[PDB]
Amino acid sequence: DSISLSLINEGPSYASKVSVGSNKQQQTVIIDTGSSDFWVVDSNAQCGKGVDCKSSGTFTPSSSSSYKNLGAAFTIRYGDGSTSQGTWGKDTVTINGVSITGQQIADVTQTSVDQGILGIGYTSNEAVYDTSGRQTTPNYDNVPVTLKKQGKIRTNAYSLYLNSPSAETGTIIFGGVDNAKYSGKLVAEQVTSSQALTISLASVNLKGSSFSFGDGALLDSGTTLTYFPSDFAAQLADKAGARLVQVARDQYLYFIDCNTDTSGTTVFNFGNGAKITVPNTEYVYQNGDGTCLWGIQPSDDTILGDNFLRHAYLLYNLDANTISIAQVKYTTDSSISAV
Amino acid sequence: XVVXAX
Repeated sequence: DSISLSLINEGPSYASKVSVGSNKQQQTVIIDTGSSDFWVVDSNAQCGKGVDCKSSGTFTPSSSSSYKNLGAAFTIRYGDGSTSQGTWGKDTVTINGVSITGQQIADVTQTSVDQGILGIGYTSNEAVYDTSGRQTTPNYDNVPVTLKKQGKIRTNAYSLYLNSPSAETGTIIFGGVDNAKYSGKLVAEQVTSSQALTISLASVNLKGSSFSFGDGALLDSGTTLTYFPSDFAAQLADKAGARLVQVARDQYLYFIDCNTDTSGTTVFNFGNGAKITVPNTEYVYQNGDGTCLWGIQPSDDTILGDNFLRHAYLLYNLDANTISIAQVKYTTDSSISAV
Repeated sequence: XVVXAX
């Protein structure tokens, strides 16, 4: 048994329809390997300033005969600084027709995120702490764990196919892998973190130069661009011809000529030999103003986001603590087998 | 863009 779920290419992130409650209230929520909690926008939520947080569906707990209030406060803050707060609850969650009962979720009543988020990472990365660092509620079975426990999938694992930059939709498959959608063989890479879905990136090849790395990179579906440590990003930037711009008090972004030559590729080599080749088109991010961001940015965190992941077929295995990777093959052909 | 829990 596998469960395929369509991913809507929404621009900065990828979202899916998921229903919640006895009355199956449909939500459109970001599919996020970079977080571990599923939360929905309450119908009576107050959105953050200038945020249209209710336009992708909302959840009315009082409409669901099966909703259970856990009474514990929920709070989460994401890498980009956006936040959500509400209360923990449990309800039935249905994903492409497959229902799991008593699934712990957060009913969010204030958020600066545009829509709900289905976090599908490790349970150890659940946002169960107050903003004092104190744990306020126990770690729990998140959606992938519950799919496994309730016999919907065999292994806590899922395959990610974001599809092409111009594609309308991709696919995530819980408990399965589509063998038609990559070239060569999947190569298993060791997850190197207790909390994050990170693997060892050995080197990056850009403009025919090799740049040795060797540290972990988070493979995050819920991050738009690619982020490297400042020093490493600067080496790549110099080669790429990107220029650093302070855009705010404590934020620096690389920009690049909108007309830069994007005919080449950037190659990512991983510890166990996985190899992903990314077209350089992925490193010119159109802003609205006739300026372009470079697709690589400096950060204390190393994150390979959507502009990388579109070019890989990835099988995340949270039981084995491996992520198996091969060069994507864009095709509607399908040959899915259970994992 | 966004960067999703670090």
